[PDB]
Amino acid sequence: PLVLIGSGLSSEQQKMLSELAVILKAKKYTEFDSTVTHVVVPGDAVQSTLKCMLGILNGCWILKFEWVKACLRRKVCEQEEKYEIPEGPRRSRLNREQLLPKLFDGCYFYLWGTFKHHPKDNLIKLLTAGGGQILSRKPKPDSDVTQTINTVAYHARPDSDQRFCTQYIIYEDLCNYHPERVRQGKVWKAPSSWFIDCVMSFELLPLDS
Repeated sequence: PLVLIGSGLSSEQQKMLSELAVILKAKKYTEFDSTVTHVVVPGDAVQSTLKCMLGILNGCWILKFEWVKACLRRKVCEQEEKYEIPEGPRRSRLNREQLLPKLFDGCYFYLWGTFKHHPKDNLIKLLTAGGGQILSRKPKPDSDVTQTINTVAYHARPDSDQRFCTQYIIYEDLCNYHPERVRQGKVWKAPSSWFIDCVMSFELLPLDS
């Protein structure tokens, strides 16, 4: 059961996607949800949008619009792999096909302070879609909740500190804040750009190394 959505597509391109969905006996959404299977972008790059990033975290096909043109011209569902955006999207799709944990499984996040460039609610949607859990109180390395969390992060290397230091205080960068150190106890301080870069590459990126 296919469910198509466009991200960054022109009006003409959206019309073609709608026409393709009919031919494929698929649905075409305009709002993302977890039943989406195919996200179509206009060119060779993942768009830096909530839809594309939710598509990555769901393991969707992220495909160049040439796939749509080829499907309509040849009147078949062309094989997705030839049109897939490489790196993050493919790594995530393969991750989902192998039934592996989501990118931020085992990780906990506290969204600290003001967010002007990345609406906080978008970060919450993303980290939740990626298997992360929200902390409602700021972690203090010397406190009750943060000393009792003992999860592991599947997408960290087993020998890295991110394997077992799985709590993240997220702050908005480009706002003149620089933590003295990136980690205190089990708690990292990470900029919102780190979070975005993780999703776009489908990697739990290091904050030190």
